[PDB]
Order: sequence, then structure tokens, then C-alpha cells
Amino acid sequence: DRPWNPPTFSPALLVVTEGDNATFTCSFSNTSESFHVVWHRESPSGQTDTLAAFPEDRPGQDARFRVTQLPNGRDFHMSVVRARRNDSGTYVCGVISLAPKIQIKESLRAELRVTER
Amino acid sequence: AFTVTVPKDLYVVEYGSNMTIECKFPVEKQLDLAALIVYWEMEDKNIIQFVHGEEDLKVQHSSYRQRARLLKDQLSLGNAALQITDVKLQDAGVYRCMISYGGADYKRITVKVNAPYNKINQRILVVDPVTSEHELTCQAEGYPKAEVIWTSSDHQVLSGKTTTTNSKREEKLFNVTSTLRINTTTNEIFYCTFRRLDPEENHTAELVIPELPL
Ligand SMILES: [Cl-]
Repeated sequence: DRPWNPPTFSPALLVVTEGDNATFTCSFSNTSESFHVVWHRESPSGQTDTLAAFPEDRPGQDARFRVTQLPNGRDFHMSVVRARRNDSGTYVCGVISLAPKIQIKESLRAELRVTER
Repeated sequence: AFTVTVPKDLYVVEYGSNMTIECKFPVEKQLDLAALIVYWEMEDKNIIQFVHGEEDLKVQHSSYRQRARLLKDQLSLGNAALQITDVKLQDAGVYRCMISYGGADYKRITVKVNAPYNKINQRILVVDPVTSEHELTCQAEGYPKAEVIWTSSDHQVLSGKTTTTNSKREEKLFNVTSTLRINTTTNEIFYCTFRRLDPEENHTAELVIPELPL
């Protein structure tokens, strides 16, 4: 029954130039034996796009988006290889607990700005 | 990776009616109920918990006791459809579905509930037959607060007495009753119009008085 806090999606504003790579950080404290962490892109008109998740199944993803776990097991990196100008917008990460109890918590929105070269 | 998709991010439902919101998830073969998990919630309240091919009702919120259910038939086709009967204002808000089936994902569905003043009850009483004075009453329920405009067939603006109270039947609903006392002749027509307020949050600006210039 031990309560835990919603994930943090840093930085709140990530600014990279197109061609380079951008990496977010999703951090939280896991009290779960079975859990998933997902990466969403929230655009206007209400469309939520699922980019990557952990653990990776293969499921067919864009491959420019991948979610990898750091050794400490509490921090996760949401990376984008060769960021496009169309990759700008708001992004969020969420965590899914299945084992202790079924609960879901989502991080705050983080703006990604892709500047021209 | 595993992605849950939603056809309609927004539902507008009429008050008192039934709504069915859907969440889609990949199914390439026979549905394996043992590995399937379906979760529905709204404002941190558990609505539907479907695990190990069976619905777990122990954690379900009291507000949805015998009015919410998951359509089993649609699951095999890869459709998680939540059906809620007798929709109230408290059901208006942001819903979230979670699906676990060889992977896990969740999506968000906005549900709006419209409670119009469309059920209008009326009454006509003769106060004094000598002076032909009549008393007209209109009443209806809805949200938010509504004002009543009385007009003649001439469309002239008339002033009546309006009383607005909380509905006894359902919470957060306003019971609006208006009464007009007027002298009139037979078969003349009167209209009571329920003007409602914006069902969306109002916008406010803060103004701070600055120093007096030289
Ligand atoms: Cl990959």
C-alpha cells in the first residue's frame, strides 16, 4: 500500500538542432515486480502517439524512438535519432504497475524544440 | 511497440442516456484471456479491472457498482468497449483505458455530459377570473444555472419571478422554476425561454493598480 510519486520528464524544455539527437529522462521509484514505461507524444486535436516502451517487443515502432533503462533502474532515456523539424511538440512518459496493484501515473508535458541548422 | 489506439478522443453524451467508449488494441490470433489485462478509470476511481480473463469487482468504485460493465464480445476482436448506463454529470470528465496483452499501453478519452433544460413542465392557474389574471409556471432541470425569459406572442419582454434551487433527485443539478402573474385573454400565447450559461469555465483577467505617474 506504499504510495509513490508520479514520474518526472526532464527537461521540461528540450532544444536541439535537426540532424542531432535528443534525449529525455523519465525517473520514478518502482515498487513493482511487473511494470511498463511508455512514451507518448501529445499533439493538438487530441491525438496521442505511442513512440516506444520498455521492455521492447520488436510490435512495429518508428525505430527513431527508443526507450532504454539506465543501470540504476530508476532513470529511463527517451531518445530520438536525427530529430526532424516535425518532431517539435509536447511529450510525456507514463508508468504502468501491474504486480502490486493496477495503478497509472503520467509525467508533466515537456516541450521539444527542433531548431534549424 | 505495443500501441493502444482510440477512435474517438471525445464523446458528447446526453444526460440520462447510455454511453459506450472504446479502446482498440492489436490482436493477430486467438485472444489469450490469461495474458490479457483491461483497466478502466476516471479521476483516480476504478471503473473496470479485467485480469486473467475474468473481471475483478473487489476494487471497483461504489459509484459504478451496477451501472458499468465491459463488453466481453468485443474483446476477441481487439476492442475494449466500456459501457456506462444512466450517465450523470459526475461521469463527465477524463477517462483512461489500460490494455496489457503481449505489451502494455494506455490512452485518454474525454467525455462531456450535456444536461439541457429540455424537459420543461408547465402549469396554468386562474388567480382571479374577474380580472382574468392568470399564473404561469415553468420548471426544468439542468446545468449550469439558467435564467428564464418571459415573452408574449408580440415578443415583448416580460418580467417574472424565477426561483433556482438544487435538484433533490440528482446532485449538482439545478432545479429552475419561474412564475409569471399577468392579466390576459383566452387563447393568447406566452413563451418561457430557459437561457442557460456557458457549460465551460469562465475566463478572468487580473488587474493591478500601478503607481500614479508624474
Ligand atoms: Cl530500436
